[PDB]
Amino acid sequence: FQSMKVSVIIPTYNERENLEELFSRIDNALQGLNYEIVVVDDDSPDRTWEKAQELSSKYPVKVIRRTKEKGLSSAVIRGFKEASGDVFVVMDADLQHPPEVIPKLIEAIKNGSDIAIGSRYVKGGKVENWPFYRKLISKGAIMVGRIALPKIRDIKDPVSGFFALRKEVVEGVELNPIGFKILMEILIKGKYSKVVEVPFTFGIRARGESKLKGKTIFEYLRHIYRLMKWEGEIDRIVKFSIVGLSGILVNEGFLWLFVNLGIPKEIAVIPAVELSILNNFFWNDIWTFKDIRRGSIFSRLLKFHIAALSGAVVNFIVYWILLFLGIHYLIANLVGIVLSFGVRYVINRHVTWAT
Ligand SMILES: Nc1nc2c(ncn2[C@@H]2O[C@H](COP(=O)(O)OP(=O)(O)O)[C@@H](O)[C@H]2O)c(=O)[nH]1
Ligand SMILES: CCCCCCCCCCCC[N+](C)(C)[O-]
Ligand SMILES: CCCCCCCCCCCC[N+](C)(C)[O-]
Ligand SMILES: CCCCCCCCCCCC[N+](C)(C)[O-]
Ligand SMILES: CCCCCCCCCCCC[N+](C)(C)[O-]
Ligand SMILES: CCCCCCCCCCCC[N+](C)(C)[O-]
Ligand SMILES: CCCCCCCCCCCC[N+](C)(C)[O-]
Ligand SMILES: CCCCCCCCCCCC[N+](C)(C)[O-]
Ligand SMILES: [Cl-]
Ligand SMILES: [Mg+2]
Repeated sequence: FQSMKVSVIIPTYNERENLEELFSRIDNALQGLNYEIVVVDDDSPDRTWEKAQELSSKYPVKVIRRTKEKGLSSAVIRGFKEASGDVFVVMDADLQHPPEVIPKLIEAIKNGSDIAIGSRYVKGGKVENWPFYRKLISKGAIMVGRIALPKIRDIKDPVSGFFALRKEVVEGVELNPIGFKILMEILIKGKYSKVVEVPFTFGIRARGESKLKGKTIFEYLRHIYRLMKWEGEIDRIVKFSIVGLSGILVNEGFLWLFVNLGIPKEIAVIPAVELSILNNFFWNDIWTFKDIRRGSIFSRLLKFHIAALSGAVVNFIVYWILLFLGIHYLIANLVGIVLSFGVRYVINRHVTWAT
């Protein structure tokens, strides 16, 4: 069936010795199929391009050398432009991504998926000779993305450099050239209705230096922020804060009104805070999250109370921990309120108004 064309897009910087092994294993994996290899090199101080062309004698290789541009994601964007296939396959050149699982990726695509992700973290997925710490940092960084970007909440390895997609997913789509995690750009901005993750083993690099470890983490966080903006999450967070501010005023307002009407201070606090919660739910339901209301309004009201209570607990615990660590009580209090707001937003975004 793969009379349809497959383009294997490979970004390279100083990837030399690996090419011979790479192309060999790729060809054997994709034996007899209509495929091309598209190498995108940013004028390596390295011979290859050169080695690439030479294997063009034996392998269907298209070589793109760019002198004006640098960057991993930028190269992949270039690959999409230069590729002529119906299905794109993106992978590294160092054999950490095994060419032998490419058939499973394209098979998923033929079976009806728009994107097939080579994933280290779904059932079956593994990583080879990783220290436990590095594995934590990885899944920890991934967790941040899944929570901050609800669209990829259920993706286990959204930062993978190894994936396949129908050309339709990214044609007509403007992808941001900055960064490394091109898949995350695609998951957010691409056109698709079905993604699957396919387990594989992230193997040992065989030969050559590493060019990205570690130069990725704070870029990754700025990438997340750009995507939060794009998704309207930043907008929701600002509106949520504004509502939250109004709630503080409403709380103090009723507290004053109640005690001056002959109601004891430590009795008046209860209706005052509950009214502030009701106030906060109301504006968030008709403004902040108006477009993603589901089910009964009472069910949302109850979930909102859970988030509000969770916020108060986080605020309490954070404050005292910081006080025990020797932090000034005003800073401690500030951080408590900020983390409370953060937790309340996350719980309301993922539970009260879940998507
Ligand atoms: N074209 C291009 N390729 C890059 C760039 N940075 C990294 N790569 C390629 O991306 C692939 C994976 O990079 P690698 O160093 O193995 O990342 P690591 O697995 O985290 O160590 C390799 O084939 C590199 O050649 C870049 O700036 N431009
Ligand atoms: C879960 C939140 C992700 C952390 C965001 C890290 C990037 C912050 C730097 C981007 C600059 C933001 N700003 C407001 C100055 O434009
Ligand atoms: C807390 C200071 C920040 C200023 C924001 C004050 C609330 C702005 C509400 C604008 C919404 C009005 N409108 C018509 C768009 O619904
Ligand atoms: C469809 C209308 C959307 C609601 C308009 C904006 C509601 C903001 C109400 C809270 C702001 C109160 N305060 C004190 C900050 O001005
Ligand atoms: C059964 C005891 C309940 C203790 C929990 C107290 C909840 C405090 C909620 C504070 C939120 C008020 N405000 C103005 C920030 O919305
Ligand atoms: C919705 C509750 C608000 C009702 C009226 C609130 C009156 C505002 C407080 C007036 C001044 C209070 N204080 C302590 C500064 O004197
Ligand atoms: C931010 C937490 C500090 C709030 C101070 C007042 C707390 C008094 C108990 C509030 C109980 C809230 N509610 C609605 C569950 O009753
Ligand atoms: C991991 C949860 C941390 C619990 C924080 C414990 C707070 C202890 C505060 C003690 C000071 C208050 N007081 C009035 C009893 O002195
Ligand atoms: Cl709230
Ligand atoms: Mg590598």
